[PDB]
Amino acid sequence: MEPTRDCPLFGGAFSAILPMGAIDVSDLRPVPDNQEVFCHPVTDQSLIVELLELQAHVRGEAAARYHFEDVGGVQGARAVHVESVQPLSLENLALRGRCQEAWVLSGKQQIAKENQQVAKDVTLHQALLRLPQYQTDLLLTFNQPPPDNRSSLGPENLSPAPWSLGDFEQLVTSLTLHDPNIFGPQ
Repeated sequence: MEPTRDCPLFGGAFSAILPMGAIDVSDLRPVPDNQEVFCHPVTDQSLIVELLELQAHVRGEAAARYHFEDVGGVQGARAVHVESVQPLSLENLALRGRCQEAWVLSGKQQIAKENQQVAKDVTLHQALLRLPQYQTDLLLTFNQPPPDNRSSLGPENLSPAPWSLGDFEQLVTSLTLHDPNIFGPQ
């Protein structure tokens, strides 16, 4: 079964898909409408969506690395590698409204603490999206545990299973444009 629930955003300008389980942390802390931070208790995952403006001319694969260095470079993270990148074409847009382009860059960094002795690898799945509506750059952030479960391979016939790209792909499609309420004077 592949359900879908478009949640009203900005009065109905953007439609975000994400069934039960994904709750906004805005109730726990202040979060401007420009961005959205959802979380899943079942898998203990984290989903963040922040809106940005096209700076100079950094978009696509370049936008990913450019913004990556600003995230994994300005805030800790001393050792970061690159696993691969998946190009997001127009077909990737569920509603398939109007999308100039889209790219995906996955990887992990070594975020050291004040002690600079401890280390923890966190799988970061980000997707760079750019729209010509007004030179925008939507950033996506996915936090998941790195694939290296030794000895125990996780529950087999008990508790929920770990989310995969299937969920990430759905989050990217969470920007379906049905009613262009944010096109005119809005």
